[PDB]
Amino acid sequence: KKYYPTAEEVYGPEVETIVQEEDTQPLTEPIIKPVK
Amino acid sequence: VESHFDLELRAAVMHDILDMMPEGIKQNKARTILQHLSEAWRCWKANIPWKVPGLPTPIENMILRYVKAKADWWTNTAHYNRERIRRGATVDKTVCKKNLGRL
Amino acid sequence: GGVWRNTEDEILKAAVMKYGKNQWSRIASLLHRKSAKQCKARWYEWLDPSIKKTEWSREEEEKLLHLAKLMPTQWRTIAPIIGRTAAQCLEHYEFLLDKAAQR
Amino acid sequence: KAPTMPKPQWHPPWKLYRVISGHLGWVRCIAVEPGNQWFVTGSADRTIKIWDLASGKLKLSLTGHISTVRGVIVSTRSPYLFSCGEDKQVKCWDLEYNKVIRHYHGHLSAVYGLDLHPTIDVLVTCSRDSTARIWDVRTKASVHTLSGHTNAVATVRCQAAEPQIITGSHDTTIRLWDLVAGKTRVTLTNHKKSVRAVVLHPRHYTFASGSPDNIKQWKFPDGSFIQNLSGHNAIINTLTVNSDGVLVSGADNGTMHLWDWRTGYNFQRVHAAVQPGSLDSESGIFACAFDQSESRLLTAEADKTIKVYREDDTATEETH
Amino acid sequence: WKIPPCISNWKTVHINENFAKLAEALYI
Amino acid sequence: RRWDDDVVFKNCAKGVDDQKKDKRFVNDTLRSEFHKKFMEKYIK
Amino acid sequence: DPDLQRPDEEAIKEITEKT
Repeated sequence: KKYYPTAEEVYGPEVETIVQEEDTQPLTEPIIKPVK
Repeated sequence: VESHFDLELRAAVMHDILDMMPEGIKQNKARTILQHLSEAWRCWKANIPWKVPGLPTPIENMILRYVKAKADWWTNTAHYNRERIRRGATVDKTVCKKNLGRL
Repeated sequence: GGVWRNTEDEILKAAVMKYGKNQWSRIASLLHRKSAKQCKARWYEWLDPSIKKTEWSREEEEKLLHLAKLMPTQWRTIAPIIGRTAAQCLEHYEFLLDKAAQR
Repeated sequence: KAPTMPKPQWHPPWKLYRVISGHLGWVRCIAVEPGNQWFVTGSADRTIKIWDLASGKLKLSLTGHISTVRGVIVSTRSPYLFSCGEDKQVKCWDLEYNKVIRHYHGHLSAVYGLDLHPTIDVLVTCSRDSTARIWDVRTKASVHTLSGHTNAVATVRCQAAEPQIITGSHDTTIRLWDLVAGKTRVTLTNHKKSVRAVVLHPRHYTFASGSPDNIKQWKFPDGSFIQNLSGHNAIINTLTVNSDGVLVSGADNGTMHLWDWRTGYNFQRVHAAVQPGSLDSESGIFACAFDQSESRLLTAEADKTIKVYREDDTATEETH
Repeated sequence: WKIPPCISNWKTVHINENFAKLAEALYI
Repeated sequence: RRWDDDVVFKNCAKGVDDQKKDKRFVNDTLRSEFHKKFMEKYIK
Repeated sequence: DPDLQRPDEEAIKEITEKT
């Protein structure tokens, strides 16, 4: 177990806390213009 | 090496303690506040409930801020050095001793 | 060894007050009878200023009696929790409570 | 009965709508791209990462710095981004290959910030040793060294014809030099506290500055003290203003005080909450920049979290 | 706003009922 | 069935006993997943 | 608008060409 409060009850229920660890465009997407 | 981290962290605390702290006409010496900060760094280094206590009001938050950052620095550089100790760095003279102590 | 004479105890208290607390090698170089670990153990056992060497009451006896059954071993874990924190007065109080209730 | 009390700007109050905390370390610089697609931000982990403006997810990350990155700027005339920090190196990370394309050097110490000109293809970089540096893009050569301060240069602002070169110094004095001659042109008549916040205006001239104590305003033609700010005695780090007339100053104590450009009245003056892993008093707004649409605000705190603030559709929010 | 001296460097409830309930159950 | 008859524990059905995963970071660098993985993988 | 707005486009373009 752990003794720490959740982020949903500390940042407010009206907002949405976003947390991103990894796995987002591995040096391919924002390098060049996308294939339209 | 690591010296730029040290020089940067001391000078940024110097810049902040120049700008804030006194708030009017105080600036209690200089080396003294840096010494309390250094003792706090050792206190968080102490892995303990040894902690820098009985201080000023807002200097406490500044001390805690730079303390947690230097702790993050030590943890980050040490975890990376141990990972380099796996088979990446293949080499150490004193780096072996420093990583063993920090871990 | 470790007879812990009174003239050695006063010198150890003066060395703890003058030199410091986290420097055991500096305090062992002015006694010529014990090592640094024995001096630190004496300073943490009998020469500590926060040690309550007297005033054994019924509340502490009821606290130690309601703790020796939950944990039969590990008397050092219940040393700071009971409030004695001497690591030998707890065993002596347990022996006194076991001998007085036996008759 | 007060002066200019009944002539305030009825601006709506700002409110947070999403929480994003993915970096490992206190964020120091945060910017937005000119195409309103993604937002580039750096932290103390020496790894600049980009995040989408709408979704908020992390698109891609890139490391390469040796120390903390205290500066990030995106170019509009070229398809590349620029970064600088405490590693004594100004890296121009291009977007066509996501690699170091310039790796310019020449600073004697750590670098505080970097920014590019509005029309010229040059970039002014503020260092920490004794001066700032003007580096020419695609040449990696020192054009002119502007040494007019007696301490480190905390902030630096540029323009096409607004104030050309404008560098704020931490030696309790401001100085605006000329880019052609290189020497200092005119120095300020303000800022006993160390001034570390300079920003451009989003309308006409007579822009303002930001400092820890007694923040005042300036003028583009040769400087003129127009007005002073409110009672913000906290140590301010970044000040951002939009074209709608709203001005917001971020302090290091977590309290963000919003003001107006026409009057200068405190609108919200709200305090930011801390994260779950943060301490009780550790959040400090060190970077703040508005979006390209000037509708959603984005502030970077010292509690390792990037918060996105949006507008609030209210009407009973009149200023006294 | 004064800096005090700094000489420190060398130069919850602490009880749970579940442990007692486990010890009494082990004794029984 | 009639193969597992010597097990003391009947059915655990709980890997972490809070969820399948925590899926949340923290503010303290010591009390985090990366420091726990570095202390459980590199040290033994 | 004379002392509050920014400069004209022609003077800014001439200053940009000189710079």
